[PDB]
Parts: sequence; structure tokens; C-alpha cells
Amino acid sequence: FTYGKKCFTKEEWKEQVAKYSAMGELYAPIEPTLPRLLLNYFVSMAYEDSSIRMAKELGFIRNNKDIAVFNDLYKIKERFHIKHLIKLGRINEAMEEINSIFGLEVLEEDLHFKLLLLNLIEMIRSHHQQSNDFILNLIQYSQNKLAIKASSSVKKMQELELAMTLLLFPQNLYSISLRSKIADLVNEKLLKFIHPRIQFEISNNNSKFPDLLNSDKKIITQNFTVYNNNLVNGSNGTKITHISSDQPINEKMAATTFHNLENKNYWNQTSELLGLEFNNYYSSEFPYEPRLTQIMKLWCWCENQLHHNQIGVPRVE
Amino acid sequence: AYSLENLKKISNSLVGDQLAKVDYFLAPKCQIFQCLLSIEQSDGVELKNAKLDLLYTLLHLEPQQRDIVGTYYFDIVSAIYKSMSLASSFTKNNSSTNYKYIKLLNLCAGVYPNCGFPDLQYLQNGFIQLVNHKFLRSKCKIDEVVTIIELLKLFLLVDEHYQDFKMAESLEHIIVKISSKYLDQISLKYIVRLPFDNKGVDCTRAIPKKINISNMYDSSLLSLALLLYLRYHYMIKLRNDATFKMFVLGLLKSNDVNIRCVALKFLLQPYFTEDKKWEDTRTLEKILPYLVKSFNYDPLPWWFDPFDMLDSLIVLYNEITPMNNPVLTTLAHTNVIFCILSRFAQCLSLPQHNEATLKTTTKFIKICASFAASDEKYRLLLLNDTLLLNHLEYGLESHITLIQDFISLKDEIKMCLPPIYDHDFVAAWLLLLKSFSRSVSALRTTLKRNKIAQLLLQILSKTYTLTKECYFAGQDFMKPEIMIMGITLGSICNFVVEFSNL
Amino acid sequence: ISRIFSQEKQFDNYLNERFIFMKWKEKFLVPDALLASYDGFYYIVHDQVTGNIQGFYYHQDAEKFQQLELVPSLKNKVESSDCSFEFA
Amino acid sequence: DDVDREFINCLFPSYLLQQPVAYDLWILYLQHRKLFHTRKEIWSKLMNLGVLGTIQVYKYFYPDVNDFTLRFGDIYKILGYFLPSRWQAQPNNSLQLSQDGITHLQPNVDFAVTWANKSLPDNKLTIFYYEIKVLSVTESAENSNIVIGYKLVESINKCQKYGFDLNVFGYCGFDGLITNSKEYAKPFGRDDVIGCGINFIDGSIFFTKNGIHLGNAFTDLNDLEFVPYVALRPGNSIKTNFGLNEDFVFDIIGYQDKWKSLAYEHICRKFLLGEDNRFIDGKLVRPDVNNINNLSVDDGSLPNTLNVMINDYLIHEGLVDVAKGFLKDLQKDAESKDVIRHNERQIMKEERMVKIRCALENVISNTRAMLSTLLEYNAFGSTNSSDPRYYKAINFDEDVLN
Repeated sequence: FTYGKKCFTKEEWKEQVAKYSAMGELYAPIEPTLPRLLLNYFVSMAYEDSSIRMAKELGFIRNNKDIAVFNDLYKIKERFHIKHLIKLGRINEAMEEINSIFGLEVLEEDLHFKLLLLNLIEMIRSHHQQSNDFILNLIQYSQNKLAIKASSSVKKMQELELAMTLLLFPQNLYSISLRSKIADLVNEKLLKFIHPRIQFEISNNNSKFPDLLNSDKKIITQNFTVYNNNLVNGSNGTKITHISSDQPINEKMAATTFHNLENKNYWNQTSELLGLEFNNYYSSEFPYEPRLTQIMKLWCWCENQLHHNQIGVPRVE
Repeated sequence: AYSLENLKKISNSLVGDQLAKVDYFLAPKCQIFQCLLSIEQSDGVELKNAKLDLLYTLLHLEPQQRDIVGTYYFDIVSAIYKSMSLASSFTKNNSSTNYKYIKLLNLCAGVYPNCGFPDLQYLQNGFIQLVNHKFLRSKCKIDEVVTIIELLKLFLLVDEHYQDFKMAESLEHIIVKISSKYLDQISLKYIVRLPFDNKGVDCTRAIPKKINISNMYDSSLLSLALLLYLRYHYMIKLRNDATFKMFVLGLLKSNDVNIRCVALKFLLQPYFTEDKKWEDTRTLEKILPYLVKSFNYDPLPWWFDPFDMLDSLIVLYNEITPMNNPVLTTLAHTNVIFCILSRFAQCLSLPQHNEATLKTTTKFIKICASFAASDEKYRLLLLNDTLLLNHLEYGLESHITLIQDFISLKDEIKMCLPPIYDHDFVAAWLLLLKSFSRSVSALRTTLKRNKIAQLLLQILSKTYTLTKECYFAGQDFMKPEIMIMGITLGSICNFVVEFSNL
Repeated sequence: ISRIFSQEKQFDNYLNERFIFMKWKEKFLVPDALLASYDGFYYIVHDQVTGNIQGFYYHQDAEKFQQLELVPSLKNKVESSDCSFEFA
Repeated sequence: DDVDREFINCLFPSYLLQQPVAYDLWILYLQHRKLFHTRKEIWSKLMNLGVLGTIQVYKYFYPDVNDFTLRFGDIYKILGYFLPSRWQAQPNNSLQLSQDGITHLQPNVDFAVTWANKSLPDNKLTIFYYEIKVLSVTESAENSNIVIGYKLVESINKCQKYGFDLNVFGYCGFDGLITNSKEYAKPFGRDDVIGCGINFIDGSIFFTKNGIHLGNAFTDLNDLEFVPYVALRPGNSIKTNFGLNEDFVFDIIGYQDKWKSLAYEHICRKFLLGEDNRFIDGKLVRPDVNNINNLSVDDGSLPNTLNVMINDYLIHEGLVDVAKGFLKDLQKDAESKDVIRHNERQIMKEERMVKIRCALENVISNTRAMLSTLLEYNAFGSTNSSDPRYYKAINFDEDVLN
């Protein structure tokens, strides 16, 4: 077995790498954007000392007041504390600082179920590892704190049922990586929540600090939008569908006032009921992750796609 | 006696869970509500913020939970509108208390939109002073900006002379201040068929490139301010400037849905208000593909309905020039009308229905009746289907049975009463019946059925005896009935012409 | 064929011309539609000043050039009164 | 600087500059950069050289911002362009074309057929699009004897007699029906902008009418070469837009943005690599496995390898204090212990070497190189030759690094 389409040796691969490196340098064998990517990785992962030292070396931090202003802007210490408490198992304290520092709007408007479930698993593991009253309290907490959230969705009820079935005993749910995954999702949500304040304080207050999440050239949106094509457009043809039912609709069922918003999203629900899945992941959800992880994802994907298509390339050593 | 730490602990313990605040409402521990509603002017700012935060957290209830609680929730909402006097001291308070107060007012107007708000004028004056003194002079903080955004959101929810002029001036100043930063991204390379001038821009179907507002607060402020400016400015410029028209035409291709929708609302307003504006069909041809694309977006704002705007344009061109409709001809060539009719036939054949499906079907029936109001082609194309008239008779029969059932139980019920749930459905069906009856061939061949005539007469008699007998139900119950009487009499006066068989 | 259409493109308003050309087609039966020898159509010329109608009847599987030659029907009262109707 | 950017946006189409083909256009501009070297001066210089003038004048829109705030408040032959830019003149003199070859095209009954200047390479670009506009009609108003589309490059008399042959993928205006068909669309008449485009991700040919996307006509058309093609009966004429002079009607940029976002969603949503283990006897050998790279976020191997590379880069650049801070932060966060020990050994070795007197950039450069190598060798999508090819939608330097 050998590669059929092409088999690069070292010299011609180095020639191609040098050619495209020259192209990237003219666009920008060194990359001028790597320190900025490192600073973005340090800040976005909530590392205290390395981010301050990198910002000092790159020429932004000059005083202790500037250190305080930077840590206030990007909220590195608070986010690191929340991530540490989520990973350790002090979940209630984690929502306590989330509601205290960041406001209550973060929790009132998908990670609340995850935090409650992780608290339930931690409490069950603490009860099992180290009897009627405690079990009754755990059952009451499970049936009261997350009843509506589990009854709202089918996958929510399935996850709650799986956790309850695993509770009555003496691997992913018992794994410690789930806490780190929930902490990373919480950190990404927190950064996405506080991005507009950073934008306003950079722009209006004329701060010398940069915007590490989004450059001024690219576009970004606060909201998430799904574009559903083949719904109302001209890409269907010049044919007309006919009615295929003869059953009636009713059988298958000085003071200032304000508008009534009851049943104003009828069209979205109906169209949900009535090369695909176009949305705006690039401009709403892509820029709120560490960029170096995206680059390694691209590198692994490209390596596997080249290995699949019978093309042999030397790897990085 | 409740302190700051106690209120902080109560606020921390009530996040997420909805049963605990229901317990707080139901229990006789509700004396805190009095402390929650006695906002003294001498109270501390931290205490005021904690009280407003607890008031916001307690009223954030699911509709099932607010159905469990009952009239006490609405009593607390009404007492919030009547007891607290933070609106009179709007200019005296700091920005955080004002922001939390307007947020609470937004929640209260969202849950209980019927009772009156007696302090709108103070809020309007505070908004005018806040945008004239702090925002326009680049002397605004974060909290003041979010307070302005919340005030714009609250002012958009009002149903509805010098204060109107002041509001129009302030909104125009906001639009001019925000839009002047991104005015340099307008770029269009065109050809005039007869160099740095702007002559002949309104002769091509092309529009300038996508204009993106990077700042999110600026985009929100521009969208809300331009919507209220559209509400205001005809009573009292920016419409006639070519540069602003090109700016909005470039804003049509943006990424934010709110920006695209407010641009569509801005560009299509002169067609319904200005005189001799409907002759400008090139602008209509430039605009319409983006409206068709605006049908296809999943999160849509509450102030934008593409069905209403498309129906309004078609009805306008049917009323002005009955023999020539530009919208129908430019939608027929581009395969859109066949998609609309197919979606109508799919909506009429759903196996399971709810209120949302009824509203969607009602909008489809209205737009299909607007298709055939002045064209025989779409009239015969709609009457080619043999199952439409059966569904029309089914809807009329359903309304007759509902009205008769309400009449038969007038003694037990006997005052605000909700209207019958399918008044819009029947009104749209009668609009189709009238549009179909406007042609002689359909009156002599297809609409020959006696069932339609007897159903129309039954609807007329039942509605008249409703207005004669059950007048205790209020005006909200009777206005759709009188509208139904008018539309049924229009259909009847179409069927009673001499050369019709009925 | 192209010449007559090219010359037709510069004509004036057709309602201001004395003669009106049109086509007639029978749709169905008048007393009862349900209870077909009208598959052709009429080429009709109408003169407005004297108000009379001439024409031909065309069908592929029929005889050709059948004439019409209509005239207005005189009434028994020179004084005339007007009724009206309007589709709503 | 900004002058080069202004010139390259004023010379080339905007949607072509957001694809991975933009590297070739940048190289072409920089080779002949001596000809050219606040945008009003640049536009005036480009008009003096000539990009904004013909004979119909090539106008340009320039806003007035200060007044608004006051009242209220052939060069393409020289460069080396390799994409279609004009119609080709037939040697038999059966057509009337303008000097620029795009503004007018009128035949001088049999169809007069012609194709474009150049062909479209399969392995170089993602989306191509061009528009025509009917200027005159020789029947009904909404009925024109024009066939417009693409033609396979390896019958001409058959094209002149009938309008099309078996190798033409196009749209016919006399019946509103595609060539080798079906209810697809409707006939177009006078003053109608009809656009034709090809998508090399999924490999489909689509048509647009007055800014409305009419759907995909032909599918599964990858690994092929196409040329624009038009056939006209005498009496009617078209005006062609390839994007170089004026702005399009469609909004093809939104189409490209949607496909790029879909591709980005599909892709992005021990701890030492060592030497290459597949070098035996000096040649590469294929392992009998499914993948060669088995790193993932969910297993923690990818962050560990990334942290090792970051530490090695920081030490290699002479930033030992920053590496010490990163190691301290990694200790504070806590196979991570092995990463901690390896990093600590690296700072100890660097301190020993400094007392006695990379891999990240390789990852970036190799990522760009393998993206381009995937692009130019026509790789399959996932398994079959009909799946979409998402690597065509990635501009690595303009969408990831900046």
C-alpha cells in the first residue's frame, strides 16, 4: 500500500511551504500575527499571570493601574475563579459570584440545567462515597429544582432519567472532564456576554488597549439567526401543489396602554412545523473561542483529509 | 425589618427555580412586598437597587406559574404602576436606579399590557433631556446608554404637541449622529445610458454594497431610533436626501436582522402616505427581492410582519390602478406566486392545528384573496382547485355553530369577554368569497351553489341577533361581528346582480 | 408579418379611432350551463359612429368565412333613462 | 498600505477577492505594480490610466459626508488575467460586438453562437457568476430568442441550427426551459437581468432572474472545465457584465458568505509528535488505518500538545519569564502532570543554557500549504465524488489569522 495521487518528498514540500509562507507574509517564514494569537489565547482562557506578562511585553501594560484596568476590562480573575469553582465542585458558590459580579441576566437567559445537573451528580457522589433523610432531600431537590427544565425538552428528560438510573447503584457522567467542559462553555458564554461593554469602553473611552476578540475589519452580530431557504422563494418551480385533505380545520384543533405580544411568533413555529442548515455561526459564535484551538482543529482536519485522498505529505516534527 | 444582606441572600436563593417565587407569592410571608414597594427617597442606592432587583426577580414567572398565582400578581403590577414615584424623580436619580426602573417597567408592560400607565410624560421628558445633554455631547456612561435603549424599547410598545416636536428632533439628532460615522462605506459602480456626480442613480436595479455597523449598541440605538422616527416624522429632511437613501439601500444587505427589517420599513413607508409615489416602480423592483428573502428568517422581531407589508402593497396597487399591478407581474415571473400558493395548499392540509397555524392560514387566505381581487387569471387559477370552496363552507359553518352555541347559553353567562377565536379566519374566507364573486363566469358556473348563499344569510341573521340580544359582552366582542356583517353584505351585493343565477 | 407589427407599434390610442377590432368567444350556455358547437371565434369590427358590428366566424373543422352584420336595435321610446350597477 | 488595497478592489471583482483565488490576483497585481505606484485621488488616477470610461459612461458614486453633517445635526491583457472578461469575436463575421466586447452584442433562421474569452479552471476557485441584460427584442414582449449559459470544453452547426447541443448547460428564453431537461422557470423578455453561476463546492449550475435565486438547474458537475456561452437569433441584443466594470444585482456575496459559514460550522464544530514514523527506506508508506491524526478537544490531547508547542515557542523566542508564568498558571489550573513536568524540565534546561553563557509557525505554514494542496489536486469531499468540498470555502489568512 502506498500513496497514489502524489508522494511529496522533503524538498518539494519545503518549496511549497516557502511559497505559501511568502504569500502569507505579504498578506500579513515567521508569522507576524502569532504574538497577538498568543495574547488572545492567554486572555480568553482566563490565565492571570501569563496574560499580564504577554500584554506587558507587547507594549500595553506600563503601570499597576493599567494592570487593574485590564483585569477589570476582561474580567480575568473573576472568570478564572468561576472556572476553578466549577472544576472543584463548589457549584452554588459559582452561581453566587455569577449573580453577584456579572448580574442575574446571565443565568435568567442553557448552562443552568448543566450546572444544576452537575451539582446533583456531585451531591450524589458525595452522599455515596461519604440515610433516609439525605435521600429524601436529594429526591426533593431533583424533583423541585429541575422539574420544569427537564419536562420542557425530550433530551432534558432523557438526561435526567439517565442520571436517576445511574443514581440507584453502589462513564462520561462520572468522568472529571465533564466539569471542565461545562467550565469552558460557561467561560465562552461569559466572554460573549461582556463583549459589548469591552467594545464600548474601547471605542468611547479611547482606551489604548486592543480588542482581542474581533478585529475592526470583520463583522460580528450579537444575535444568532437561522436562514431557512426553500420556504418562500423562487427556487421551487412553476408547479402548484393541490389540497390533499377534505377534513375541516376545526375538527383537527390619559391612561396609556401597550401592545399585546401574544402569538406574534406564529410564523416561526408554523414554518418549523411546515447543503442545508444555513446560519451565521461564523459571525456570531466563531470568534468567541481561543483561535489557536481552531487552528489545530483545521490542521488535524486537513491532515486526515489529505491521508484519505491518497496524498502523502510529511508531518510536523 | 429587612437589611441588604437578607435581600441579597433571598435574591441568590431564587435564581433559576420558579417554585420558590410562587411560594413567596402564595405564603403569608408576602409582607416584604410592602417593603418592596415603599421606595423612599431617603433610602440608600444599594438598598434601592436590591429592592428593584428583587422586584424584577419575583415577577419573572412562567405563564403556568402566573396562572397558579392568580390576581395577586396583577395586583402587585398595578400597585407598581400606582405606588412607586421614581418616574417623577427621573432626573434626580442616578443611572443605575433609572436603568433598573425602566427594566421593571418593561417587564410590567410585557406581562400586563391592559392597565394604564399614568407617567409616560415624565419618562419622555427625561429621555429628551438625557439624549440632549449627555449622549449627544459624548458625555455618556454605559448605564445611561443602556437606559436610553430601554426607553426606546418601552416607547415602541405604546399602542396610541410640543413634546412630539422635541421627540422628533431628538430622534433625528440620534440618527444623524450615529449614521455619520459609517456614511463613508457607500460604494456603487453603475452605468447611465444616455463621473463623480450622483446623477442617474435611480436607473439601475443595483444597490450599494453591504454596510455593517460593528458596534452593537450603535446598531441597536440606530434601529430603535429610526423606528420611532418613522412613527413620528410625518406629523412634523432625511427622507429626501439621496445620501441617506443610498445608506439605507446599503443597509438592506446587512447581517443583523433588525437592521434589514427597519431598512425595509423605512424604504416602503412613502408608498402608502405620499401622493404620486406609486409611479416609482424601479425602487419597488429594487426593494422586493429583499422582502422575499425576509420571509425566510427564523428569529423575527415583533414589529415586522412580511405578510402584512406584501398584502398592503398588493392592495394599494389593486386600489389605485386595477388594470395594472406591478407587484403581481414581478412576482409571477420570478416563481414566487407558485411557492405562495403551494404553501397555502400545504397549510390547509396540516393534520394538527393550533393558534399559530390558524394565524398563518389566515394570512395566507388574506394574501390569496388579495391576488384575485382584480385579475381573472389568479381567480381561475385558484378556482381550479376543487377543495377550496369546501373549506370555505366549513369555516362559515363553524362560525355559525359557535355563534349559535354562544346565543344558546346567554342566560347562564349573564363585562369584558374575549371575542370568538376565529373571527379573522372567517373574515379572510369572506374576503376570498367576495373576490371570487367579482366575476360573472364564476357566478354562473362555479359559485352556483345554494349552500354559500344560505350560509351568508345565516351569518347575517345570527350576527344581527347577537347585536340585538347579547350586548353585555362589551365592545371587544362586538366589533369583529359588525365587521363580519359588513363583509357579508358586500358579498351579498355581489351575488344579487341581475345576470347572476342566485 | 414583421412589417405589419412594426407599423402597428406606432399607432395612436385605440379608443379615439372610429373602428374597434376585437375577438368574440362563446363560453357556455346561458339558461343552464350544465344542461359544444361554439369551438371557433369571431373576428369582429365595430363602427362607433353608426355603431354597427360586422365579423367572421372561424373554426378549423368547419366552413370558412361566415358573416355576421349586426345593427343596433331601435327602441319604442326616444327618451332614454339610465340604470347602473357596480361590482363590490 | 491602503493604496494597494484600494487599487486591487478597484481592479478586480469583490466576491473573487474573498476566495482562495485571491492569492493569484495579489501576485498578478504585485508583479505589474510599477504602473500604479482619499479614494477620490486613486479613482481619478485609475480613470486617467482608464478603468472608468467608455462609450454609456462608467459612473461612480461618491458620498458627501461633510454636507450631510452640515445640513443635519487593455489593462486586463497587460496584467495577465486568467478568468473570462469579454466575448470572443467569431472569424466568420456573423456578430456585431463593441470595442470592449461586453457592452453590445447583436447578430448580423439560424442562431449565432459564441463563447467567452477564457475557460474556467476546475481546481482554482469556488463560485463564478456573470450577468446579462436584454436590450432589445425583435412575438410577445416577454419572449426572447436568447440561450445563455455554460459549455463543456473538451456540433457548432448543430448549435447554430437548434440553439444548443449535448454539451451546453444553459437557460433558454423562448420557452423558459433549460437545455437538456420539466418546470424550472419562465421566459424572459426586454429589460431583464439574467445571471448564471457555477458552484464548485457541491458542483452545481444555478440561474438568477432580477435578483431572485431560481434554484439549481444542473448538479454533479465537478472536475470539469466550462466556458460562458451565448446563442442569439438576429434581432435581439444583450449587455454582458462579468463584474469588472459595474456592480452586480444578485447579492452573490451573501451566497458566498452563507456557504463559507456552513463550511466553517462543519469543520470547527502521548503529547509529543516525534519523528515521522512512516519513513522506511527513504520513502513514504501508507498506514492501513483510517486517520493519521487522532487529537481531539474531548480527550484533552489537543490542549496538551498546544500547550507544549506554546511553551517551546516561548522559550525559543527568548521569553522565559512568560513561559514561567504560563507554567505557574497551568499549575494553578490543575496527563496534565506529565505536561507540567516536561515544561518545567524545558525551563530548567533553558536556564542552565543561559547560565552557561519552532513548531507553531510550522503548524501555520503547513496548514496553509495543505489547504492549497487540497485545492489544486481536486480531492473528494468525504468518501464519494458527489459530497461538497469544504476546503474551497476557506481563506486561511483573511478569515482565521486576522
